[PDB]
Amino acid sequence: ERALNDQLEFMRVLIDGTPNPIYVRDKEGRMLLCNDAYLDTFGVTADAVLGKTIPEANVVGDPALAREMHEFLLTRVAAEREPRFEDRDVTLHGRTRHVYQWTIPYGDSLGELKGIIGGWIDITERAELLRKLHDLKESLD
Repeated sequence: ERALNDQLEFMRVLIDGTPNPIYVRDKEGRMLLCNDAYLDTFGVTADAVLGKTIPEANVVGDPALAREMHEFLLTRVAAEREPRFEDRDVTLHGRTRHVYQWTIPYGDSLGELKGIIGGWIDITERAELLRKLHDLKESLD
């Protein structure tokens, strides 16, 4: 019984208590996990994401949520077995952010790939902090 609560406490931290967006997507593209940093970037809840996909091709009607998420995620490569890293600008809610994107594939042993762990870091958010602090101390000089 104690083993379950420790996992629950671990999930509480992983989902409600990690600052950078992180997600887990299976082989077929279904989203298994995403923390609040992921969800709050788009202002949605887990019920709108878990078990659902971010298709590579454009969906009829140009649905906004899938469109916005596609920009932050990385394309689905032909079963890649090595980490990936990219950085780009993404525009959302009238604000353009420089983001550092990453994905790590995983398997159930036996060499069998089952999904990818991924996420991104908002670089602009860090630069804004440094810029605001530098402008502050400078204004005091």
